Amino acid sequence: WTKEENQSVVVDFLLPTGVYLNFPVSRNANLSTIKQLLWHRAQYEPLFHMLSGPEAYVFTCINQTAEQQELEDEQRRLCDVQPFLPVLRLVAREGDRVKKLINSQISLLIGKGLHEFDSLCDPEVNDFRAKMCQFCEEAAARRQQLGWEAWLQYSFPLQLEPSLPNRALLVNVKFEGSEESFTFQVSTKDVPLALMACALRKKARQQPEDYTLQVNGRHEYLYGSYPLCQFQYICSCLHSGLTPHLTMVHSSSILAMRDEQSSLWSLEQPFRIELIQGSKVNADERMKLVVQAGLFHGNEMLCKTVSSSEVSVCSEPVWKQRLEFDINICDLPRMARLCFALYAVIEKDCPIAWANLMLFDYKDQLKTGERCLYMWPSVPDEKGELLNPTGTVRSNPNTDSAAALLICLPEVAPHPVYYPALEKILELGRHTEEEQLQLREILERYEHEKDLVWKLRHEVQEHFPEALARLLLVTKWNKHEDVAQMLYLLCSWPELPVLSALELLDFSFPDCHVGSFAIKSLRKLTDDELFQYLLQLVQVLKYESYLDCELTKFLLDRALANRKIGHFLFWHLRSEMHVPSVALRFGLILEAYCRGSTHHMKVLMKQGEALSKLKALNDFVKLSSQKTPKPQTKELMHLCMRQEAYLEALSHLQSPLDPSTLLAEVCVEQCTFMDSKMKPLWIMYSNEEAGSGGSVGIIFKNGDDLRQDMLTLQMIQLMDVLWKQEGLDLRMTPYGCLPTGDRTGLIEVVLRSDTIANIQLNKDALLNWLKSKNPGEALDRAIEEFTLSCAGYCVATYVLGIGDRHSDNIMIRESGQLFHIDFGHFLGNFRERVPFILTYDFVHVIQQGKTNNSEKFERFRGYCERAYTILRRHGLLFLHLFALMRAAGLPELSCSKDIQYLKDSLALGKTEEEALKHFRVKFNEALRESWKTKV
Amino acid sequence: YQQDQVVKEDNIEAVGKKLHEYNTQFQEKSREYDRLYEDYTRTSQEIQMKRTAIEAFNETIKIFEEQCQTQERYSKEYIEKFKREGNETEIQRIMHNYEKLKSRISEIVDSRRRLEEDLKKQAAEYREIDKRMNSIKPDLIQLRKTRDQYLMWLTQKGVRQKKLNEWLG
Ligand SMILES: CCn1c(-c2cnc(C)nc2)nc2c(N[C@H]3CCN(C(=O)C4CC4)C3)ncnc21
Repeated sequence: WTKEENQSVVVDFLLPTGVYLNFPVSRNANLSTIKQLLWHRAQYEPLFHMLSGPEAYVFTCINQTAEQQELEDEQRRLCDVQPFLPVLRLVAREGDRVKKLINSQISLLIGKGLHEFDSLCDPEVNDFRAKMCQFCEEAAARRQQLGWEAWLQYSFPLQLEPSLPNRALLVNVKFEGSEESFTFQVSTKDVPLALMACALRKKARQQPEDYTLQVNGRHEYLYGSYPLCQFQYICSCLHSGLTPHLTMVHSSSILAMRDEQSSLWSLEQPFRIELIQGSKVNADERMKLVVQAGLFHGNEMLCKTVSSSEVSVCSEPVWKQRLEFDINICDLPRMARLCFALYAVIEKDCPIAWANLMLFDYKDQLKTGERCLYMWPSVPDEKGELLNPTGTVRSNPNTDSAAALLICLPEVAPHPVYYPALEKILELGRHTEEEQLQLREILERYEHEKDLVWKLRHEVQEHFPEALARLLLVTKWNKHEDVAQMLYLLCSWPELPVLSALELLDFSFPDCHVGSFAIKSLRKLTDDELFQYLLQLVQVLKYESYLDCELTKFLLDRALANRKIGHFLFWHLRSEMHVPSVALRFGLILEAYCRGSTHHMKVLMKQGEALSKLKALNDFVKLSSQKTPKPQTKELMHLCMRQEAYLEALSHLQSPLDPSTLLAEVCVEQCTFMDSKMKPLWIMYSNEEAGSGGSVGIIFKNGDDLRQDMLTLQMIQLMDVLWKQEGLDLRMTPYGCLPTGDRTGLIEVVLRSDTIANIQLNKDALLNWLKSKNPGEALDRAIEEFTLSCAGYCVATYVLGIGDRHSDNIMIRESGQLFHIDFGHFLGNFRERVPFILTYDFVHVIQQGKTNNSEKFERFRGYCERAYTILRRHGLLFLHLFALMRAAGLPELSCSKDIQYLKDSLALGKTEEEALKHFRVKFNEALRESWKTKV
Repeated sequence: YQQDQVVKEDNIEAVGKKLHEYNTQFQEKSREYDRLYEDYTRTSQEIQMKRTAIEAFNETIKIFEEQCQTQERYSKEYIEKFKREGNETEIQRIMHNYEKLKSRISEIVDSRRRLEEDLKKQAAEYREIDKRMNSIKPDLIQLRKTRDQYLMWLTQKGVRQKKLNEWLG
């Protein structure tokens, strides 16, 4: 392959005169050098006199995703290009190079060739691409005209703490290009505009609003109407005690970064469908095949589930049956969902496969004629339903080998029929108490209650706006009169808070008008808060029916206004492109994004190729770990990284874990791999532009699935923000962790730390370790850092139900900060309630080595209690967020029972006083159990 | 005056002994299904990879067919133009260089052909993976229901959780 080999390769050259050359070149050779070697050989081949000079032509090749690629950048090495076959054609340089180059790079970047979208011959795909690519291109051009103030906000949005003493510690500042620097005094509560003016007084040769401050060694910029202490860097510097090094940068220099270009209700006949044939069915010949089918709107059925005759098992079963459902054509809601499941049964149960289908299409039209539904394999689960209505609408992309059900919807009229427009729905839709105390009682906390809420639906709108979701579920979606009345209320419904809107995005509310209302209430989000839920919102795309929806528009809108959100949107989508359920949908969004973000596209390109090399590097280390001992493998790992194609690819890129962090120069000697089942690579970095502790690491992990850990770290980060919003800083370490590919991700190395196993094993000892890292006066900071973190991670682990806690997956920083790692199991799994846990060794440190230190231990109890309390106040946020994560198909988060773990752990049913009394009893038995365990 | 009988044994230890057996059989079948589902996904990914590579072979050949079309059109002038002024070198060099191009296409057609054979073979694997999986789902599901009926019987009878846990171990 190209990724590893340093040898030469025989390359086919096609000259534009029809002449053909065939000679060997180095895999490391760049395209400029190959064109020189080509011109030297072509001399002695026919028709040379008719060629223009080498600079008149561009190499074309067939790239790894089956598309033609104009290789315009000729500083790339042949190994980096990865042509399918080593074949290079010379063509004319002129043409529209911009569109052709972007399309090429988009294909290589999303891991799916754009031609595959065309191949489908789908109007919905073609309209989506047409609409979204223009919208994104429009936002990118509009961005490009705006000022350096606006552009710095897009490119490098502010990293502030949630948020204050007015103390003063000194600051180092410099200008761009100069060796010398000027240290001076500054208070914690100064505004950055003031800080620049101070620095601008260099001698007195002899204006500050022409500049911004940059944290040197990274893309983080201090600006705007915020004090110095609200920023993360200065706050990080002040807490650690370090002197912040900033850099003044000119408004002209920021522009240098910026300037890179680019009727139906009449039809009362009953709904039916013509089952015809099955194809490529793979079953036991002894049994017989049945096709169960049902209509759905979200979860609940619209009518009874019809079935077929027992036709005998083969590859190509034939039915030719009419299936008549108990519902009219006009009674069908907008989002009516026909759901099939092929079974294998004894003549007189085995679900073989399933497939869902929207009756109306993306342009509102009720579908007619034959459809070939390529089915998905049914996987058995604990709650084994007959049909799978929560599964995806999209076809199985394996059309060559996957089974399929051929059906045919009947022609209902000579003219086709759409679902009626909003105004026609609103038209037929306009048309103290005993009942008031009942409704209050139902909503403040079933078939009788459903019919009551329905009659009192207007009083729900007026007096119980936050109970919209309940009112939606009680609506009878199988009768079009009821549907219109509910949608009429929805259009005049008052705007709800973010929390309620998060509930409305779930699979239980499939109607577009509800989805549109949910997004409407999420437009009030800030980028920081939106980032706190970006993972959940991405997963909800997997419940969408049509490609072009309001949630895709929303996410693209926010991704184009904010580069950080765009960055993590990209990776959230990219890391699931291997999954055929979502490959098409995610592929189209990534395409739309890239077209609105050609600048960030160049950064993501570099990252993708680092990840590509690391995959190959880890595969080599995996193989050599089996073949040889580690020390020799560590050396053979280094020699592979010394290769220029590897070294340049791994060097000088923005980190996928944090795009503001720069990964400049690899420290090959410091690089290694961890002893673990998947042999994760430990890669270390360093940049001379940075200051103290500017030596970042990353962990490339291939083989395991890191989505589970990311969710856990997201939720710990969320807790930390909730706690920091009530002035409780618990010194957490919610480190970076990002899935990037197929069982592939990065994890942020936490510097100056070791596992508690290692500290205890190497020469009672935990407290001695902290003494060495915090001598004398410093030791008191370490214990408070320990106690605050120990409280937060005790509460965090309890709430999330994170089991398998032990010495080698609990770590401690040299600052004193405790933190947990490797969150492979959670919500009780390994299931059963994980108790609250206090460790004797941790309680020993907390008490400053003493047997009894009541004053300290009481404070630690206070931290645990206050932490636990704050999370209860925000309990519904955790449920709503977890409820949407059921979309992601994580094994340990798949149903209501997994959600029920959080309800019980946070005691959301019980009152606050009742919950606190139970928490103390859990705390107390944890304290008692701590003594008995260690013995 | 009500009836339902899926439980075969009648004393608590005999039923709990059978709970352990059916649980152990269920986890073993679960493992066998999960093993096959990895093969299914891996094979599905590998087949997709091969189908993209076939398009890449097609698209390369397409480029070579375009080179032949150019060679035939473009050479037409010089072959005739240097027949008068007898440069039989030029003709012999050009036509051999064309024969050198044609010969390379046949290697690429062969390499495409070898891949199509693997995909046909691997498509037949995929179908046998799915065939094997579908003959395991009944056993798996029936073993899940039995395991649950036996647990229900023992719980109703009042058997303590510690006794249930040890059998499910
Ligand atoms: C917080 C990131 N993070 C992890 C980690 C690994 N996996 C998972 C799912 N999550 C987190 N682990 C560490 C870590 N480990 C020490 C002890 C063992 N070590 C080695 O084997 C290296 C030197 C050769 C180093 N150190 C720092 N951060 C870490």
